[PDB]
Amino acid sequence: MQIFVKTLTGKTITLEVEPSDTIENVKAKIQDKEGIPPDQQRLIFAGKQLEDGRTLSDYNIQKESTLHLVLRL
Amino acid sequence: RFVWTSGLLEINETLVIQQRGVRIYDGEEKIKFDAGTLLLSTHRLIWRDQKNHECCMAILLSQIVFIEEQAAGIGKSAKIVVHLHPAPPNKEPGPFQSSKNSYIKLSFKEHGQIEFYRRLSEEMTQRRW
Repeated sequence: MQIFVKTLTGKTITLEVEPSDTIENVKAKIQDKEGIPPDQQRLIFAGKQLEDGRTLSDYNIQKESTLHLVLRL
Repeated sequence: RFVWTSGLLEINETLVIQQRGVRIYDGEEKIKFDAGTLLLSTHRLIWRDQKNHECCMAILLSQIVFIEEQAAGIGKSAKIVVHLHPAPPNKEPGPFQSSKNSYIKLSFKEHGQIEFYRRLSEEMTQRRW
């Protein structure tokens, strides 16, 4: 399953995930593909920040959905 | 990121909250700049300078990615930090957008930040536009 992450450079990142993947684990994949350390990442879907412990299904994030990365200040 | 506006509200646009005494900083600045009345409507955040001139300036709420509060230390009241979706383009310049930073900061010099932060949150959640 492919999901997208838009960052504020305008770049779209494509990730390979399954609905059972925790947000922690998604953040790890971003560090793999982009170099950004998990601890500076924040992930937004709908308009609300996503919790580390929980899953993509828990938030109902399906095939082709878009999260938004926003770094910590 | 801000565009000119007359200040009037469009047909199905309602005023939610307004506040005097708000300054808008750019990214990590700490003296630019502006000082004035902030309006939140159902569709837009509108700024309007103290004694006019000019202004008004507004951004669409759909342009807001995320918001958060940031402490002033042992002061009185937090800054609201607003993260904006980027523009584009349009081919040629460019240069690199990574060395530019992409949020604005609202400071509330005459208070009312908590109330504003709450209203902004609810407008972000409800997306009434």
